Amino acid sequence: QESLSSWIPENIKKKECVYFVESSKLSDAGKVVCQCGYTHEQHLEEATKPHTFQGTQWDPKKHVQEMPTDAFGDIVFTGLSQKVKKYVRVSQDTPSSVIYHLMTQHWGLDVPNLLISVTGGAKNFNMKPRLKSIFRRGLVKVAQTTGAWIITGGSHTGVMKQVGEAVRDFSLSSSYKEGELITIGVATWGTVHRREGLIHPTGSFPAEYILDEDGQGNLTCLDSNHSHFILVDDGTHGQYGVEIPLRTRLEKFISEQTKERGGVAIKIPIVCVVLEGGPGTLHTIDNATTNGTPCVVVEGSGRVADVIAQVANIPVSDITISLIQQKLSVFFQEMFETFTESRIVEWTKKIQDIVRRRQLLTVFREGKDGQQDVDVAILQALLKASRSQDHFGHENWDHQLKLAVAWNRVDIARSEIFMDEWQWKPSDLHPTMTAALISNKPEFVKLFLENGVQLKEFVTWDTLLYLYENLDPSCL
Amino acid sequence: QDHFGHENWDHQLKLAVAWNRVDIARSEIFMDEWQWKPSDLHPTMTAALISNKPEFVKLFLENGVQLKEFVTWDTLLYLYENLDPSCL
Amino acid sequence: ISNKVDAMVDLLDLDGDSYHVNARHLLYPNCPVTRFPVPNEKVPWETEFLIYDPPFYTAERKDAAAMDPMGDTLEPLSTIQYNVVDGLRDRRSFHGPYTVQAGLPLNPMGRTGLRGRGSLSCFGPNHTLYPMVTRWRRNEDGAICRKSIKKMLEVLVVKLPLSEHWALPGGSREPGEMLPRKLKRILRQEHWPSFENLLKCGMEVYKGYMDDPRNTDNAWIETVAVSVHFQDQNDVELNRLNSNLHACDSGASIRWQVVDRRIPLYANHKTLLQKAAAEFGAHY
Amino acid sequence: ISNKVDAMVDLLDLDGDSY
Ligand SMILES: Nc1ncnc2c1nc(Br)n2[C@H](O)[C@H](O)[C@H](O)CCOP(=O)(O)OP(=O)(O)OC[C@@H]1O[C@@H](O)[C@@H](O)[C@@H]1O
Ligand SMILES: Nc1ncnc2c1nc(Br)n2[C@H](O)[C@H](O)[C@H](O)CCOP(=O)(O)OP(=O)(O)OC[C@@H]1O[C@@H](O)[C@@H](O)[C@@H]1O
Repeated sequence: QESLSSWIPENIKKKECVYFVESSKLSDAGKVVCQCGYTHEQHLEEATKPHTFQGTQWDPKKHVQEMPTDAFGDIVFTGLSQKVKKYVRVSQDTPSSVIYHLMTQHWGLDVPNLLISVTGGAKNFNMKPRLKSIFRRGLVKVAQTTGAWIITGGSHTGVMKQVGEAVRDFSLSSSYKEGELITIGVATWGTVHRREGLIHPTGSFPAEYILDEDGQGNLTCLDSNHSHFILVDDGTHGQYGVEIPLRTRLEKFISEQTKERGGVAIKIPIVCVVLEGGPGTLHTIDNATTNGTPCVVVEGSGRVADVIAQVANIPVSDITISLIQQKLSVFFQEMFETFTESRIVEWTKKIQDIVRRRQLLTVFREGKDGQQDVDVAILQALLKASRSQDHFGHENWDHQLKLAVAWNRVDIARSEIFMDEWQWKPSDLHPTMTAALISNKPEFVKLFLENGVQLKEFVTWDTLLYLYENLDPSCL
Repeated sequence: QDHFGHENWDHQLKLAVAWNRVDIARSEIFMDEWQWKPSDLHPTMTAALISNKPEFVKLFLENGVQLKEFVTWDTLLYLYENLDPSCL
Repeated sequence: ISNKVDAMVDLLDLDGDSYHVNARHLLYPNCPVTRFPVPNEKVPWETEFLIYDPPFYTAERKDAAAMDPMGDTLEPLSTIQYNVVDGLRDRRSFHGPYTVQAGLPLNPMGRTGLRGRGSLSCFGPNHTLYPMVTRWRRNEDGAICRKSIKKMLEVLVVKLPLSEHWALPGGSREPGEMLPRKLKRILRQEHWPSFENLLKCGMEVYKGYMDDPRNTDNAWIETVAVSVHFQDQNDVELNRLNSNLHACDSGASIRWQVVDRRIPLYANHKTLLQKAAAEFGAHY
Repeated sequence: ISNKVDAMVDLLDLDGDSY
């Protein structure tokens, strides 16, 4: 709390609208709203000055200014639980290295073995109890047994509301390590209901927040079940397209990072899941899939996800544009008349690509086939895409085994890894056997010793010296 | 039935607490109709405590009512007035 | 184990016509005689029907109606100018030229099941207008409030204690020149309502036949819906109505209301509000 | 016995163009 309040404002900075454009459009009995949309007669609430040369109109570049952030601390959501949750306020141009350093060192989070991403539509939706319990149990189990980050949105409506709901469901029992399902949230600062009770310079420590639904306009309220929030600035009042670019950049930079524990190094795997999105999910799914993320679309209660599920295993290019139009004309009653003849083309092309690559794309099949606890389905799709990656020198085998040992699920190791891909001379399992012994994993050492590694070998002078160096650093 | 001011929620919960079936409360009432700020369950929490209903007090305390609050001077005075009328 | 096996034993052991409806209910309100049952199949007049024998509906006091007191049509004293104005008693209907037979005006919607004087004042159609004041319900900031689907409309409604139901401030237009005075004399002032009549120029939502429980085969009710809307809440007609209140003379309170599916109103009196929902993109 | 009955409860509950 002493070295944290220092490492925030003089490196992280916030955007503001210096220039004083008047109101071209006045909306909802307000004249203070001027283009960007903050208060005061000018565009923003800053000093009413000519602001250098009085060039007509403003440019999101010429007239957006970056100054040090003044809002940060530990948000407490009134009487709705006493947990104290961190929050910071950032802008467009902050390199992902700064946020990663803050989140790993200053905030106290640990580097995850998996980055599960939750992106979905924001129109409120209601779904059947069976699929509801399946999703909750699967998400909580896969995100608790691997110590993964659950980065998602910070709103209180939609899929992110569902994941807040699932985190609450976990905290209901909380058999051990209740505060371990850390869920960083990403949302726009410019659209928050009670955000004026958070602007306090040089430390807004326990700044109480009040949430009130059906008291806003189009703006959004914060959630109460998440663990961390990162809010982005643009010096704008009612836009929703600023969190997605930064979130994609940060999520890409996270997977670049490598975790090295026990002597085996892996780059953090990165998975995506979607639930009934809208127009922007066909951004996020494409943007994720082109990179190589195992996007996992779920069949059931879907405006967009159900479309991929329906057109999923039907082979590529066997679908016509008119066929896609008639597919879309049976699911979108509210706006079935406001769909332009060009809106079909974008969706046709993107569905074409996504469904064309079925190695990366994976359909859940809620209850038909593969209807497990979702955790193993996500892990199975992730290892499918990892198997689909490039490998020249028998590297897929070792990488998949290293990743399985990095997690703590032996069922995956025996039912996907150790059953298939041939070869695996017993000397090959030695490097990961060391990590299994070091991290105290008895199930994996039993399995490896079953496959053929002999305790008569593998205990070398060098190996013993290595093991004694990495002895448990809490021992007499 | 008719309801203008979020009365259906409170009425259904009051009726469920009036009966002694928690399955109905969790599978019809407490699962649906949204909203239900944890302060809303306070009036029926008093009746649940007074009538010695441990299942309903567990369920309410699960939903968010904090024992740190809801014990007010007025509430405590009310509870002591309605103490079990068969006690030493 | 014993508890787990029991549920498993249980598991193994277990394995639209749009015709008027309210006007067709039995037990005519506050009338000891019951109306003859007419099914939806034969409700229209043109449809085949062979068992027609309804008791002649008789109002408690048909003489004081100031219209034809003829509950029974033995003496056709009434001279109704069909499709024309007859002076004090209107004989012009918004629906249009209806079928006339034996001197008794036939209900255009169909056979309600009871023919006679009815609770309606005048023999034949009775005209009315139902005014409604609609504004967008506002939060603390004053912006339009959102539900999940669409806006909220804020509508003022008035109930009297005896009705045990809520209704719009509308009544039978006894004066031909100035309807609003008799329509809402217990609401405004008649001076503030003279000002309201000067301001009575709004938007026409619905006009046509109305489904009402009093509708006999002779007398029916058709309504006119005017909706005045407020764009801003800073000033103007809102404060004009706030200062334009003499409802404290008698009756119950006059109150603003939200537009919802479970809002307490008469069964088909709220169909006018439901139609008004399309006026400004309302969520029901 | 308790472990054997659980999986059994689970079992009963579950049941190209070239351009
Ligand atoms: N927290 C919110 N985020 C995005 N929009 C929001 C949010 N709150 C509200 Br209020 N709205 C508004 O509704 C938008 O104007 C929608 O158009 C309205 C309908 O919602 P949807 O159309 O169903 O969903 P998308 O438009 O596709 O946006 C998916 C995004 O992309 C992901 O990366 C995630 O950052 C988001 O979920
Ligand atoms: N949508 C409705 N509109 C008017 N009446 C209705 C409606 N639905 C029903 Br069902 N009714 C019946 O009338 C009720 O059963 C009452 O028993 C009847 C009157 O008793 P009230 O309820 O006390 O008074 P209102 O209903 O509020 O209005 C009546 C006015 O007063 C009279 O002189 C008449 O000239 C005016 O129509």
